[PDB]
Amino acid sequence: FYALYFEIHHLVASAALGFARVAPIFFFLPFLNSGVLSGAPRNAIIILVALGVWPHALNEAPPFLSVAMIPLVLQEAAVGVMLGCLL
Amino acid sequence: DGQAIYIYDASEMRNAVVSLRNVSLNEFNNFLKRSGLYNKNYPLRGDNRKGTFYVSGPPVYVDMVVNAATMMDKQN
Amino acid sequence: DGQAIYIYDASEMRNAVVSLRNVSLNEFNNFLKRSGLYNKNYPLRGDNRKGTFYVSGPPVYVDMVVNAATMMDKQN
Amino acid sequence: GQAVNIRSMETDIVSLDDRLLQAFSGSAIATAVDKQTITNRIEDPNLVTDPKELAISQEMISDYNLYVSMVSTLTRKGVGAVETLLRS
Amino acid sequence: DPKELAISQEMISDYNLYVSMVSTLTRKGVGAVETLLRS
Amino acid sequence: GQAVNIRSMETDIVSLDDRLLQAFSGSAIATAVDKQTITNRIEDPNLVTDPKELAISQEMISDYNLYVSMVSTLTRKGVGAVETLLRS
Amino acid sequence: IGQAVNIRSMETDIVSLDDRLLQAFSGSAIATAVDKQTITNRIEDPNLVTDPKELAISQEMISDYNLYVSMVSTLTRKGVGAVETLLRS
Amino acid sequence: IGQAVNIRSMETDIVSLDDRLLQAFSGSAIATAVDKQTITNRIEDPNLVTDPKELAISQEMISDYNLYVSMVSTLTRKGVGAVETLLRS
Amino acid sequence: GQAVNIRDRLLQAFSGSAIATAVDKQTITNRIEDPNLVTDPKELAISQEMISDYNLYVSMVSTLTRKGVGAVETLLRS
Amino acid sequence: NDISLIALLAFSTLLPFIIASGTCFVKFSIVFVMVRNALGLQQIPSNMTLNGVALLLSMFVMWPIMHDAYVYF
Amino acid sequence: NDISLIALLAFSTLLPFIIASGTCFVKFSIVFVMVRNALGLQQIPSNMTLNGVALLLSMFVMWPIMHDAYVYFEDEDVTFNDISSLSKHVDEGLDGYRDYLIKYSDRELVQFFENAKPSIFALLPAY
Amino acid sequence: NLQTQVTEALDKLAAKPSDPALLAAYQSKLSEYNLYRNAQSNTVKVFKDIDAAIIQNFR
Amino acid sequence: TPWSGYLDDVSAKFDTGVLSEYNLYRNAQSNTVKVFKDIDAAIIQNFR
Amino acid sequence: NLQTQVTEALDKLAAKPSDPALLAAYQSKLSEYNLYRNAQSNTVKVFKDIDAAIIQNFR
Amino acid sequence: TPWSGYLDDVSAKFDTGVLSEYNLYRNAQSNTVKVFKDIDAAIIQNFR
Amino acid sequence: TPWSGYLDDVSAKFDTGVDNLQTQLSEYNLYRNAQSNTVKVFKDIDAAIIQNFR
Amino acid sequence: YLDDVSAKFDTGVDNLQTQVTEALDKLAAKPSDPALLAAYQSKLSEYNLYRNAQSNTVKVFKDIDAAIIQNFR
Amino acid sequence: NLQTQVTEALDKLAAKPSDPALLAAYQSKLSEYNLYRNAQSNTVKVFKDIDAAIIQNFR
Amino acid sequence: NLQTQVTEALDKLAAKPSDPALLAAYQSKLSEYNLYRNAQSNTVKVFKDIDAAIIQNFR
Amino acid sequence: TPWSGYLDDVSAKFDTGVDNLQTQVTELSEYNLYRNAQSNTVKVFKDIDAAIIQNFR
Amino acid sequence: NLQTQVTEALDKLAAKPSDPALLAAYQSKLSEYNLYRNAQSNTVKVFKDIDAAIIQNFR
Amino acid sequence: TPWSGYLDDVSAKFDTGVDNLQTQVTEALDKLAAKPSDPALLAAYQSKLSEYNLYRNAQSNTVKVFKDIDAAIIQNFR
Amino acid sequence: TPWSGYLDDVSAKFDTGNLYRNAQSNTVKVFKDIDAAIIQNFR
Repeated sequence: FYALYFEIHHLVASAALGFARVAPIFFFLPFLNSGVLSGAPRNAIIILVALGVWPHALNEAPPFLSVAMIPLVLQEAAVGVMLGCLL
Repeated sequence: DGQAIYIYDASEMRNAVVSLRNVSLNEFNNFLKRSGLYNKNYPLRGDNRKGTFYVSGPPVYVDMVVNAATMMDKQN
Repeated sequence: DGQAIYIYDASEMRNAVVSLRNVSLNEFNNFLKRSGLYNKNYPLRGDNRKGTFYVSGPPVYVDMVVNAATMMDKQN
Repeated sequence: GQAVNIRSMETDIVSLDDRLLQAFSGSAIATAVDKQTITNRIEDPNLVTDPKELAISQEMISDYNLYVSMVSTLTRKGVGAVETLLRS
Repeated sequence: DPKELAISQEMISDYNLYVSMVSTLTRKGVGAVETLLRS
Repeated sequence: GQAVNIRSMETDIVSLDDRLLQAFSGSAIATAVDKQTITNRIEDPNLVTDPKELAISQEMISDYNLYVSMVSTLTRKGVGAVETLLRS
Repeated sequence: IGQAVNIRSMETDIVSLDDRLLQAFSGSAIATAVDKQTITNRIEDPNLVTDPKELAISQEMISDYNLYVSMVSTLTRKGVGAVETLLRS
Repeated sequence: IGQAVNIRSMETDIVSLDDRLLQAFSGSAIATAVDKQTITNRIEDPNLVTDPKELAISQEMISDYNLYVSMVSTLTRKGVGAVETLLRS
Repeated sequence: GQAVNIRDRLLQAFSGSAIATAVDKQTITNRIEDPNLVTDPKELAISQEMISDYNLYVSMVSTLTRKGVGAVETLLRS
Repeated sequence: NDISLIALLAFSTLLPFIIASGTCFVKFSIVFVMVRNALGLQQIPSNMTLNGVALLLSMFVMWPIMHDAYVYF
Repeated sequence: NDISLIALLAFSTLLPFIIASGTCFVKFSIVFVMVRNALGLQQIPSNMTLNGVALLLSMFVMWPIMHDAYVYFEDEDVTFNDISSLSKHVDEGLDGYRDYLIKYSDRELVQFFENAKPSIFALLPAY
Repeated sequence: NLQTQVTEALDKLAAKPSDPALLAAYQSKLSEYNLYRNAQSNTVKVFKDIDAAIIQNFR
Repeated sequence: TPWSGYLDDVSAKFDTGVLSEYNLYRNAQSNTVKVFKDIDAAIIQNFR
Repeated sequence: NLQTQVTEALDKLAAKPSDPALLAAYQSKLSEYNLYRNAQSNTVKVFKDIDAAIIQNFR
Repeated sequence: TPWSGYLDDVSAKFDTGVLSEYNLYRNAQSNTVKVFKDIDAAIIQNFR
Repeated sequence: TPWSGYLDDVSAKFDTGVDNLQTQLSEYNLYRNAQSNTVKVFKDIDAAIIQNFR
Repeated sequence: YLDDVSAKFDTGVDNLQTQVTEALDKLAAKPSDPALLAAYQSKLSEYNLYRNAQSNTVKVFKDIDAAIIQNFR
Repeated sequence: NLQTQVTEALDKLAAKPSDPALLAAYQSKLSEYNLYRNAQSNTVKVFKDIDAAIIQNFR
Repeated sequence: NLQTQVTEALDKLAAKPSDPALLAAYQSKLSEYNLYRNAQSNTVKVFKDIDAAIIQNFR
Repeated sequence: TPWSGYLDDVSAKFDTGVDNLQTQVTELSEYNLYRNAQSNTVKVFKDIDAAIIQNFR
Repeated sequence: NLQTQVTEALDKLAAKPSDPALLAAYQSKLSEYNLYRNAQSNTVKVFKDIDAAIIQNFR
Repeated sequence: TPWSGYLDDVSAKFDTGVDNLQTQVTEALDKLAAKPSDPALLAAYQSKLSEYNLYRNAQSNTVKVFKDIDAAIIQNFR
Repeated sequence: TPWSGYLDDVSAKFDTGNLYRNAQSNTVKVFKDIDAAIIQNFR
């Protein structure tokens, strides 16, 4: 019974990179920014939106494991601010 | 006290009451008279052959009478 | 103390009262006269053949008399 | 004897909830019949006077004690993992 | 079981620390972009 | 034998910082001796046997512990009041 | 051995909200007050404490009181913390 | 061993809420000082602690002393915590 | 028979505390993998000290790093 | 039977993030920040109380939905 | 022993307000934004950066007096049996900082404030 | 219902406290009730402890 | 009113049963109450 | 009022410590007071600990 | 029907198996039941 | 003061209950067996409350 | 694992549980032989060592796993 | 001052370890000192615990 | 590799559960393995807790 | 230094309280109970302090 | 230096494990070292715990 | 290596303090069981079993006192 | 090597010193419980 804990545990790791991709669109959009949205239910929305759109299957292990993590965050933020300035 | 002169203001005088078990007041007054720590201005108030007495004086005289009185009953 | 001259100011004089069990004051004074640390300006105040006494002087003289009395009485 | 199904092929699921609901129903019926199958073992007198049956029931008590606490801290850590992300 | 629980004892805890580490870096990651856009 | 020091020394203060600083030195000298005298009571193994001198060494821990815990949390509040007013 | 049960629960539509919570509060306070007496006069009665037949029941009721009030304590604490996380912002 | 009770609980007018709190503080510090000196004189008399009947009495005075000051501590803590959230706003 | 042998400041500080926590991690690691040292009481007491100052060390440089980087943000937002 | 309590407490811990996402509290909170912003007032009316007045209407609507869960479970 | 750790931890907590007020950082960060308002630009060069360049400069010159605080206090000669010499010991530890504030503060304002060798607590607003 | 046949064998030994077969059967009853009673007490205790541990974990 | 308990009752089964007849009489009567006394001490510990 | 008939049975065995019926009744008394006293001690304790658990939860 | 556990069955093996003969027949009998007693009294403390 | 307590009362109750049993063997054996038994009872029934204080 | 530390005592002896039963079958057959009393006391006293060394090793292994599981949290 | 009359009864039993009345009074003394010492130990502990609880609550 | 030489001593006592020297050496083995296992469990626990404290400080 | 604790002082009191009881049994219920209560009392003194060292923390 | 005279008294009892005065003195030694070791363990533990409480307060 | 611990130290310290009690009670079991009526043989093995029971309980309860202190340390680890 | 205990020595004083077999067989069980209860007072 170890895989049941591991299935939610691979998910909560996968949603962090999903947050890092889609978080700077919720700053850019005029009907979604912090001026129109509060603090308490904002971070509930941004996680489950990336959970409903994440491309790889959830029960599988993510390929993030110790490749290069601090520059990976600056990749996903740079493409996030790119998608923000296009949208 | 034979080696120095201490001076305090009047609002610092301390009081103490101490009861000895196995030595008398007249035997402790001989320890103050023979050693030279006797003081006629602030003597010891109490019955001469008993254990309970009353002291009041400078804070270096009171602490010396109490600490030299409670250190004789551990020896006698 | 036979080797150097310590100088303090007058508001640094400390004093103490100690009690010996199996060593007399006349024997401790004959030790201080045997060693040369006997100081006639700051002598020991107590009964000449008893166990309790009072000492007052410079802080290097008081801590010497206390540390040699409570290490001489424990040896005897 | 006992049964093992050999092919645990990953039946791909539309969300993780049907998997959680089947794991919860797979184990609630497990622990419900365990809580009876050791209690009725205690409640019959012929089961408890035999030392041979008695250390078997000592064994199943130690299994049932170790099981629910192994599910307990595993889910408390799973909830603790998901709230630190969702709090923000 | 004393060696299998011990190797699963490390195996749960290090992966729990890894998921908290990857989520705290994402929070300071996008928060640095937020403050730099406010400048 | 025993020996007490009847004369306590004092110095004049003119400002406000030295009044804090003599409390700083009085607490550092209080904790430096009370960390040591209970360890000397523990290291002398005749003192660790009698229940009388066990009970006085029992309560000397609680006197040390409540004192240092009190001066920690008072300073935590004291700097918290400088923190919040300057944050505004 | 004396028992009694009431079967039909009172139920209707109230658009009023607080009186249902008042009935929930009084229904829990009375049921936790009758049992603290029932366990206490079982323990001060010196006939019930000596019988091994009655003692098996006596260990049960102290556990049923123990698990019940601890359950309400943890449910309410998560309840008042849930409103706290939304209003504190 | 021969006791006495006083029956008059006087009333002085409060001139403010500050005048009310000084009575509530002085009325509670006496009760917490007296009960702790009661349990010390119960202990320091050694003939009271060797009898079986007086021990559950001292158990009761212990558990009341713990529950009283813990209930006033958490309540004053949540009170000033209620002040801090409003002042932060 | 027993034997014995005898023998930017931030860039030396982080390197100095780098192996200072590693050798104290490893010396209680092979203290506990050696089973002769975990059975003796007076070896257990000095390992209990060795754990406790290990905890105080990395907690002290933890919080002092936290307040060290804690002093820069308030001045920089100003 | 025992792990039904684990499922209850684990549901209990994740409750206010469900109120953060699933219910209609998200309609009241946004329009109440918008009526503050359109008036030009920045700090007032002190949105800690505006969360509370927006919460009480959403509970006032959500109560018949959540009440049938208790009697069913 | 444990009074030294609470005193150092209190210094780490108070450190932003001391560098915000007590040291020479206020001479830097004021006159940096004075040039921006002299030129007439409002958000250029975006004073978050300019506080950075004022901080590395003020830390670069405050650090030598800070290095003196180590070599006086990391030694083992702190054991004084009488508490007043230990008090004057830690008086002489901060003496370089006090000498720096005396070097850069006006004289008569300090003695007006300690009217209420001078105390470090009194000259701090006068600096 | 074990306590019934506990309470039915003591009286015939009361009428005859010298029959050798009866005290053998009576001891075989009463020690068996000793084995039953602590079994019920020990078995309810774990069911309390694991039920208290979950709320101890989740509080 | 003198109260009676269960240990009185089991000793009341024994006391009404009546020289070697009288001294093997206190033989088993000592055994039964001492063995009945410890069976609840574990359970009365088992509240906590 | 249990302590009264506790304190009333010790004196007749004290005056006559050889009656076989009396020490049987005396032991039958003292073990029941043994069962009563720890029962009262164990029952006040749960009412204290669960009262401490609420303030432990809400603090 | 009376419920007969394993220790009732071993006493039934002593009874249904059939002065100095009959007394030592009890002498071996009064100890073997205490032996069967404390062996199951050894498992019971190990539940908790 | 020379303090006497309840265990001194119950242990002297064995001695002062009889007239001259201490001066005048099977009687004195069981009399010690009950005297030594009742203090083992009384030292336990209080000590359970002693551990039950905290 | 916990079945196997129990089953090593049922495997390590062949048929002792039946050897005691056939022994007491002979004891109830002819309860008057000295070699039969001595053989029964030699076969009966090995059983209480056997089962109490069966139940005590699983008792000490129970708390060892209980120390393992509680240090998860 | 309990330790004085503790320290005065052990020596007469040391000089005569066969007097039956003395070991009865000595056991009645020493178990009573046993009841006193842990009572003092348990009672200082709660006064520590509740004083520590206030700074744990207010910190 | 401690569990190997643990698991090599149980079988000779299984074949002979009456040797006095063997169960003395077996207890000398098993209590030392008891001291080893919880020591490793308690020591990994601090290395997890202090690793969780850094992210608790910096979050 | 040759060190003796208070427990050793109790056990030594059974050695100095007797005069020749250690010699005359070589030269029996007296030696039975004199060694019985000695071990029982040193067991009590072993136990009475052990609750207090736990009550330290 | 307590461990020296611990390690010097077990061997004469090892050579003679039937002397009544010696094993009495050996138990009087070894239980006293038992009282010493957990006392040292409990006293270093509080000095760790209150030192950990300061960083717990100030973090 | 066949490894030894401190608890194996104290147990084999009992086994090296004694020399031949594991076989000398077998030789008195050889002697007394040959003719089981001799008064110089009944007390011979009865003097061998007595020291065997005292020595085997002495090697046993020492183990528990040297166990529980090391239990108290590891309980004081966290 | 002939190993000796002191329970081997009290047998040697009985050799070097039907009632002889009743005095020794009782005094050897005197030590068998006195020195067993002393080491049972360890725990």
